[PDB]
Amino acid sequence: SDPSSINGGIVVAMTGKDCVAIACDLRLGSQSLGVSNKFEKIFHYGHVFLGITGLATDVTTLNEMFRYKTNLYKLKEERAIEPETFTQLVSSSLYERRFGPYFVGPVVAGINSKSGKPFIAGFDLIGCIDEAKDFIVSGTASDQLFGMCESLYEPNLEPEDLFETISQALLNAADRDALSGWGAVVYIIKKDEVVKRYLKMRQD
Amino acid sequence: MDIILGIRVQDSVILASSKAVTRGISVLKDSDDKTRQLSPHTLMSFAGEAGDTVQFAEYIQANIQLYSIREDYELSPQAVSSFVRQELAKSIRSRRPYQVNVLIGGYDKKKNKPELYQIDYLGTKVELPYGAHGYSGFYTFSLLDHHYRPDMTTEEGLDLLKLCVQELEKRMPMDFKGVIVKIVDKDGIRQVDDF
Amino acid sequence: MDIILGIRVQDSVILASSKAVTRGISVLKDSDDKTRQLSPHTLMSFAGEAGDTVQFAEYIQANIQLYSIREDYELSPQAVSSFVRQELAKSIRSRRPYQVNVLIGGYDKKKNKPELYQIDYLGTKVELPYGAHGYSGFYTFSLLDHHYRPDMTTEEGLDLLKLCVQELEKRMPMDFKGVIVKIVDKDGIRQVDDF
Amino acid sequence: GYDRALSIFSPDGHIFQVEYALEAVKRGTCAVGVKGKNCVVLGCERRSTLKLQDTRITPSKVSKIDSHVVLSFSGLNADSRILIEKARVEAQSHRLTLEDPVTVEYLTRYVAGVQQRYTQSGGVR
Amino acid sequence: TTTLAFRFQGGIIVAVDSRATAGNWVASQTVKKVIEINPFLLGTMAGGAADCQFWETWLGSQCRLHELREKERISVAAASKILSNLVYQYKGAGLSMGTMICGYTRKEGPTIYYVDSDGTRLKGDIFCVGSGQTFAYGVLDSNYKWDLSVEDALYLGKRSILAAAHRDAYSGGSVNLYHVTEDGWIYHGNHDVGELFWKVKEEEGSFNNVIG
Amino acid sequence: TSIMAVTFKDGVILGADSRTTTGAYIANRVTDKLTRVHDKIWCCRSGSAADTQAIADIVQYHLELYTSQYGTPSTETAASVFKELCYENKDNLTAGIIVAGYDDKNKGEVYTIPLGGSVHKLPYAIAGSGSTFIYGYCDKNFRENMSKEETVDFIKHSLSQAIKWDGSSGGVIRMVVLTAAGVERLIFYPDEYEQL
Amino acid sequence: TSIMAVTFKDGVILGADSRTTTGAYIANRVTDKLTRVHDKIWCCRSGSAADTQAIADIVQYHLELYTSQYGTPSTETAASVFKELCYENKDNLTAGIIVAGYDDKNKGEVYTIPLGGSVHKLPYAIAGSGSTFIYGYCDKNFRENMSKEETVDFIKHSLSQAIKWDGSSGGVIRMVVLTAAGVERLIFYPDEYEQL
Amino acid sequence: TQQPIVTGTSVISMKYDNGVIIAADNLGSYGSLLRFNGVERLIPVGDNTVVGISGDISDMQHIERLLKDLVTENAYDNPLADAEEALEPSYIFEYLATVMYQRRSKMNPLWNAIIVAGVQSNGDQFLRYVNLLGVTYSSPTLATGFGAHMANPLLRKVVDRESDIPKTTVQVAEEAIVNAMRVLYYRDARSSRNFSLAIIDKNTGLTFKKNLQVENMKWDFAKDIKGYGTQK
Amino acid sequence: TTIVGVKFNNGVVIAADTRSTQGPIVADKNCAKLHRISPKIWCAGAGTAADTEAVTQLIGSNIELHSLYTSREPRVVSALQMLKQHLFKYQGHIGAYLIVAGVDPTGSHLFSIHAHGSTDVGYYLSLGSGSLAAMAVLESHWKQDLTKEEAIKLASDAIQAGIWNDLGSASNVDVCVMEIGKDAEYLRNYLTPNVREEKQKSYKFPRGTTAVLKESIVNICD
Amino acid sequence: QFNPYGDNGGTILGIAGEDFAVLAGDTRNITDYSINSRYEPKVFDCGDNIVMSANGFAADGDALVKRFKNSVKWYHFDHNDKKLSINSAARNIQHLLYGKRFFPYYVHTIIAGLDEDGKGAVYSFDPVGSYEREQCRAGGAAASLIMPFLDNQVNFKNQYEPGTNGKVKKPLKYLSVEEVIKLVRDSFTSATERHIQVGDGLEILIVTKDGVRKEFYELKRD
Ligand SMILES: [Mg+2]
Ligand SMILES: [Mg+2]
Ligand SMILES: [Mg+2]
Ligand SMILES: [Mg+2]
Ligand SMILES: [Mg+2]
Repeated sequence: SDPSSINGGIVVAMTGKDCVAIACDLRLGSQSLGVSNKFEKIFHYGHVFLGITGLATDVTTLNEMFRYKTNLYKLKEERAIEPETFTQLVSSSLYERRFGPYFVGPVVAGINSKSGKPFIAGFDLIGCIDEAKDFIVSGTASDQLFGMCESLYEPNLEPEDLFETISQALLNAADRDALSGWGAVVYIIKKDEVVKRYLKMRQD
Repeated sequence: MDIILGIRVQDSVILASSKAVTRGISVLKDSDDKTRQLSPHTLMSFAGEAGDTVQFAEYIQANIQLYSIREDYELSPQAVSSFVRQELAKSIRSRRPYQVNVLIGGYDKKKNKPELYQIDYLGTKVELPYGAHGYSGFYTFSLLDHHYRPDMTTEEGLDLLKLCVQELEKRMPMDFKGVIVKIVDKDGIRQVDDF
Repeated sequence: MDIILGIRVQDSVILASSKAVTRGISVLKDSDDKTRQLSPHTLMSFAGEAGDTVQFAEYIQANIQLYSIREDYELSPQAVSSFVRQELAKSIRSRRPYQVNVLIGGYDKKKNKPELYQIDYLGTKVELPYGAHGYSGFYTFSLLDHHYRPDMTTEEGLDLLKLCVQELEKRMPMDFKGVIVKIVDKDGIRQVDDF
Repeated sequence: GYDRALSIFSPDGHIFQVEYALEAVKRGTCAVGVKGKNCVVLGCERRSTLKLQDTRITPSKVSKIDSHVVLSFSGLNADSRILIEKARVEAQSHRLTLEDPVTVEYLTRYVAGVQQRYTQSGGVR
Repeated sequence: TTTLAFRFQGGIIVAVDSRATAGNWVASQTVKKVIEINPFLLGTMAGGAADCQFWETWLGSQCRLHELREKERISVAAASKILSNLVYQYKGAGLSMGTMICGYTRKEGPTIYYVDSDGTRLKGDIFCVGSGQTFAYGVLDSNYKWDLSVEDALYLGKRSILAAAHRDAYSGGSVNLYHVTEDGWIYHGNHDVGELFWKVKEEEGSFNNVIG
Repeated sequence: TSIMAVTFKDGVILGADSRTTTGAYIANRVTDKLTRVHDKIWCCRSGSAADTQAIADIVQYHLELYTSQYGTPSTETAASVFKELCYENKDNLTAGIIVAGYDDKNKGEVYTIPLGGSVHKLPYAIAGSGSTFIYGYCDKNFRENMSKEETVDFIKHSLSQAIKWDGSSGGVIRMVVLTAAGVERLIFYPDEYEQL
Repeated sequence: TSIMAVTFKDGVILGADSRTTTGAYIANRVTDKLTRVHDKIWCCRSGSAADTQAIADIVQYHLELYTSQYGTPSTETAASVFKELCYENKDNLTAGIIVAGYDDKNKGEVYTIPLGGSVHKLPYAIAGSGSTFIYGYCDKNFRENMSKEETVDFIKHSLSQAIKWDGSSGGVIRMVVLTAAGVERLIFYPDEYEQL
Repeated sequence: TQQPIVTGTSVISMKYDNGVIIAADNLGSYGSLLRFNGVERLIPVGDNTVVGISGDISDMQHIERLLKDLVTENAYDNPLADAEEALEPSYIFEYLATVMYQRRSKMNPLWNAIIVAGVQSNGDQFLRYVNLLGVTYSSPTLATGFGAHMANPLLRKVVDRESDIPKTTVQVAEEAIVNAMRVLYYRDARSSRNFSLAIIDKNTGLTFKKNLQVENMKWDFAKDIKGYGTQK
Repeated sequence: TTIVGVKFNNGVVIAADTRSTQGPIVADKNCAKLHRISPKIWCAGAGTAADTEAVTQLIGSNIELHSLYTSREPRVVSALQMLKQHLFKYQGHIGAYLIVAGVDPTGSHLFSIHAHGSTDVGYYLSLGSGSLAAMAVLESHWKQDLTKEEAIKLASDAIQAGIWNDLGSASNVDVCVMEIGKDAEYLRNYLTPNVREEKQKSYKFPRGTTAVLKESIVNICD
Repeated sequence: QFNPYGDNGGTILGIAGEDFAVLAGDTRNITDYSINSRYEPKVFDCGDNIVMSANGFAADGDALVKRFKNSVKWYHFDHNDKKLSINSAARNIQHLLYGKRFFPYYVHTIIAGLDEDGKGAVYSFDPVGSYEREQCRAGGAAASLIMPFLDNQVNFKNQYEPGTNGKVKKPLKYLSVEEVIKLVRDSFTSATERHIQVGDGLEILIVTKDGVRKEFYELKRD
């Protein structure tokens, strides 16, 4: 009944030293029934990454919408959109459906190509920006993620250390949520290289 | 409607759909074909609210046939499935939503690969090796999880499908009056007349 | 539970009762006997709310067995049916009523006549040549109204019963997993093991 | 309610009401039980002081408690009916809850328990 | 939750999962869903945890009193009926129970009764209860035979819970196995689903859909 | 309903309208809402007529039995018996009662018992649906130790306004004077009080 | 809320309390409920603050545009514009407004516009939750053609009682005097009016 | 189950170095009607305890009688009723707390919030709260209703933790309480200007002050406030 | 949330806490709740967070365009009138509750605005879940003719009352001072707690602790 | 309508060591967004080397602890001052809880002590009496924040040995009392940051063969 917890899933993003990380589980379900273990929730438009939790139809719809908008942005601006700018575009786009909203919990992650500054941001379903330096969490196990991130996180982690921290935050949070899991992906993002790692986890 | 199953094997996609049409107290029909051919190598099965199912299916069929004529070209299964998803995603925030769940089984002639897409009335699309809608998956997925292989023949897929139907006939309370089975491959779409 | 039928022919009473037990989503059993022998020449079939059905049936069985021992005498089917009706009529104004519908098939050894009584959970009793509970009568009574004769043999009653079950298997949405059939005559109660 | 202790101990450690109940048994017609290798036989005396009796309808001395257990007695006839009724009810209650008829020992133990209860309950003999 | 029990040549196999949830929140993965009523009788937990624990522990007390009084092992029929008659008294009050009372006696042989909080008491050969029962039934129905070996029967029950644990969101954690003989039940260990899944996938070739 | 009780120099006076309504219909336009529970202990009733009559009858019974055993009860004692019934049965009652009485030791006393079953000793009290409209007037015009004629005028004027604004109130103005001299009943008709 | 408007010899005076509540919490204890829609046409607001502010702003706009075209509007005209908004949007408004103004031709006038959107021309008007408690007092004490000082006293005393009994009313007593001489604002603090 | 009819608002209290202070206004509201203006909601029990009660007044009067009966009963066959076996604040609280939880467990509560303030035999300060649900807690400052939201923040500025209690004099404590009562009069729509205040000191005993008024009020700044936005 | 506005002799000050919550869970410990409508007109809000931000930006956008059109510096009464008329139109479905403060050629102003479109004037105001804790401090210490120094102190003390006593209010204190004839000075984290937490442990994992199935380079370049 | 239940917040945590056990809980008591007490003890020494906490609705929590303490007293009276074992206390509490199955104690109960072999023991209950012996269990408001952390740092879930890449798990080595107290303090420090109901103070009761010991630590008060 609650649209934000029909399909399940989680996203988490973290900042490190000259890097950002964003991660998600791979589950899509119909309440108790597991449907897909390959439903990735992180997308990217150029060097800006967007994770989206919530109702899966809206996740797909919003990805297509932001691909649409970032492609036109690029054609007109003659440059790739930056994380700060994209964050405002997501906020704008969500609030325009104020009284008929997309049931989602988006998370932006990326590095500004000009300043080199790591950036993350989160949103509620109607566009309120959460602009936190450390970490952003979203999904049906957001409580679990807040707990994991608050205790595991420390600032200025190197890329390969940040990978371990965010991976353990996701994994152990997902294992305390019925509607999250069935696989996981972690993106480690640096100014001009991005590595994508699929994690091994329990499949129940 | 009730049970719609789908399984993608090595070289084809098989769709199995129940034959019964029940209106409350009585079973009005026991030979109903819950499927529409969208293009020569693309088949869509459906289940959901009465009226909306066939109206939606025939509306999709017409749109794809129109595209086929205008461009003298058959859309890929992926393209057809994305079109259908958008229509359902559009529908869910309408005044009166289409309450229809579909399976799209197609053979991509460019890639020479069978493809199965599962889409629910919300516009939730997933590509799968095997899929279902409603309660059908609750009874059948444990069997498919066990026996399925991506290199199965069409004959092996049909045998695994029989096992799935047998389990449905045993543990499901409702009489769905058997299934019509259709195969989608490189040569097009054909119906298995003995199942 | 679901379908319970009864037919009184020349020299016997035949009770047919479905074998399925469904708990919501799954069919838990397909060999359930929805009947209790109250006395050597009296049989009661039942259907209604889970738990209450068997509890009520076994409670009646015990009371009739107690009477049989105390008096060294078998009560007439009419007397047994009146006892059962009173218990249900008493139950309907209770704190929590027995939600049970029954058919009582007996052979009166004094009158040398078969007798069939239909009683619902309210305590509504009627003596009939053939009867049912739930929706079973909706499908079967038109066939029974047509073919029934009071001078039918047991074999003819069984053939007419088969026709009734066939119509139920065709037009009923639910799979009731066939029926167990029992015959009540002067020699007592026996089960037809092939139906 | 009437609560008077009728069955009580005497200085010599006897309960006279229980002992006087045995004297009522001594007065009753003779009953005998003999078990063979594959049977049990219950024999009962009928005092011939009463003729013009209708033997069809007169209460018989041996009573079925269930289809497999019987009970005969010596003593007060009216008292025996109360024990027989209780035993018959318990036999059916046992079948209902345990889904098995009573053993002969169980039925005996129950009847004996009822008799004992009536030797230290108030207001009863 | 997923619990099952089935009769076979060698007695009864009882297999359960271990997960407990409060909504989406996984409260525990280490729940004991097999209640050891006594050394010969087993009961499964489904529905209300307290209702099943409390009343099946109480059942063991009643079974003990029975054998003291009657100097004989209680039948599975009688034991099951003590529980079903009890919950039937509470009918309407809101008890939640779906259990299989499993035992192996001389007079009965291996016996299973499905007992339920709305008063139902069913004897049978195979039962599956819980949110993941449908997944377990599929594996069970297609592989069950009376002449299964104790080894193969144990595996079948283990594999059927695994099927459910994988697909059902509210099932998982670990698998508990039991084998009920005439001389009493035998525990056959706790099996983490996480480790079991990968092991079964590799050895069996199943779950090709999942990447490992 | 518009009811009030006012203490003055020589004792206490109870006052009330005479209208009883069933919705907008006036079922009784000459109701007597001033009820006697003892010789010089009376009460004004508001709320459910069934409840207030039942309560008053029980109190009259209690004070009659009290008097037979312990002699004349105090006004405080009467109020306590009222309170005990109203408080303990608050879930099943809709009663707002003002208790007024005259002792020789204590003189005129007034107790109000609102919906909850609480008791409040006051110099004067107002209650009923029409009382809302005269809180301001009564507070401004009440004085302690008024004369009989001043108190009659105060009540007459107060209830005149309550009747004027409240549709649930009307008819005649009844009053009962409680003093050492005895019990005096008064009545005032519309043509008198409407022109005030 | 306790508000009133009173005509007198030299014109009209508006009066109001200053309490604005959100449940039992006093969100504003120094509210100005006397609002100007034209130089010598003011109003007292009761009901939804959002609705009465929105209405008053629209009326002020209408009278400003009226004045630019046709000169100074009458108090009756102002009341009509209020009524038109309140009546036509009665389903979506909760507003009880008293309109008061001074003409030289018509002198002091008072119009009350209750919930339904009806208009009633009166010598004086009271409204707000606290008005219920002073219907009796105001009816007994109002006179026509009072002096400025008598009218200030009448309003001060009336709202003093309304504040005393109504928890939704309180704070200071604000008043606005409308005469030929001009517009005078008055304020009266608790320590002054509570001892009356 | 019921609903409160005639009600009493906030009760506020705090500990200081040698004892406790408690206060509550003298109003009995009837919804938004300020019906009764002479209601004492501080009820002393002996010379060492004061019970402050908010909520339903009829239930308060019932509790008042229970406490009166408690004193009578304690004196029965008790030669040390005015000495070693006199009622302690802790005895009186525990009794009330037992009653309150029993009443809520029968789904028939006493619709109140109660603060028991007093000084024990050994000179220790006692201050504990109990309400209609049977919920109990203790703190250096305690307040009910609106006082919990407005008075506690002010009183906690004086005594923020246990170690602040010995540093707080009775003059400072009374001052803070009196200011809080003024703030509540400004901001609580169900409050009155008149209130009672009680001090229970281990040296000077019980001091009960009636007919106190809120004074030194600021209202003058209201004259400058005009309109609700644009009006001048 | 705790937000206050305090008028003083030659200006106005607005202040707020920095806790931002998702129900009982804290999302941002250092949220900047003080916003701009115009350079010398600031506001802070409670209620629906997206609505307070969205309505601030919309009116801020129009205020800018209006200021350009009229060649005049924007007035607080204009922000106020545009805000309330917007909010009123939506009947409180836009859950925006704000305290608006600023200076313009007309003087210094302080208003509160509520979701249904009602406005209030005052010399001191509070807002949010900490509104009562704050108002208790303001009612205890506010006086006429406060200095800038006294007004900043009162404001931040009122926020502190909310931080400590309100669960939905916490962390730091932000302040913005709008004095007449001057640039508005915004004081981010004007108050912080001194001292910093240090954990008993460091949870930094050994590298290779996490199990991995695949790796790949993601092509982010065109 | 009368609601007989309430929520007083709070978070508790029980960990079983090899030869010891701890039961901790914050000292904050709340209703809605207000603080009732910054120090209101929640974990109690119930005698016989047993510690107990019933978290949730504090009136039911106080009643249950009071009744159990009473049960220990009568156990001694009735059974020749026999020591009540932790497993016997657990079963007893089940019956206390289930006795109110149809009008439950709205609490999540945890007890801690040592078993009859001297090993650490923690038992966890649901509101109606279902219970289990556990190694680690958090209860209350921030249980969802704490338990995942404990799965990771106590049971080494999802942690593998570097170099093996998921083939070898991190071995489950026994933790000392000092190590456990660090995890407890860090659990509550994290919980205080991200949960509005958690804070003020942390009181830990440690149980060994030598008896019961207490430790108190401050938490943030915002
Ligand atoms: Mg999971
Ligand atoms: Mg699972
Ligand atoms: Mg007032
Ligand atoms: Mg906190
Ligand atoms: Mg705080």
